[PDB]
Amino acid sequence: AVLDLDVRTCLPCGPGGKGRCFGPSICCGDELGCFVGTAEALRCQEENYLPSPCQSGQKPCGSGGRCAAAGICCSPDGCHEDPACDPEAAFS
Amino acid sequence: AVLDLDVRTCLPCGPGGKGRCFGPSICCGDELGCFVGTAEALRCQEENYLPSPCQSGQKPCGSGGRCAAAGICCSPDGCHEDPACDPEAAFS
Repeated sequence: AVLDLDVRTCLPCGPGGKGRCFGPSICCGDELGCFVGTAEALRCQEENYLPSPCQSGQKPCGSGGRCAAAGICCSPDGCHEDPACDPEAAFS
Repeated sequence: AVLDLDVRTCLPCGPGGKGRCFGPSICCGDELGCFVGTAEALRCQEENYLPSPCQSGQKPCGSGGRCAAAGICCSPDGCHEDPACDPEAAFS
């Protein structure tokens, strides 16, 4: 719960729908990271009907990318490595 | 075989090792696209022992990223959407 908005509807993607959809070909979960354009994010096509993200790691690093998943600074265009979420990006 | 280098050893990753390893947390295959930092690219850690890529899509678009997989312009840092490989990036 709580996303600096109102209601986090964390679009379920990946194997069993555990990941979250961030963009057209970009889906990143907590411990599933980001599948940048894959069969798992194919279901993200319905993210066009949802103009509200799900919280999201407030790690805007790189050329404008926030930490969307462990060790990956993704933005509304691509994905980028980021030392902030690199260490067992999760705490071990 | 085409190897504008010498020998394509296409590091097998993803489900059954069909994808290829491009970087530490970035693995993109032909029809598997790119898992930017995932359990599937975790095996890419051994890509440090291999300083030779595998061919790779010669489509350096974006801020220096080549087409590593359908509709994804990835570079030696991150991944980016690219209209060049967007259309059934493959030919249908």
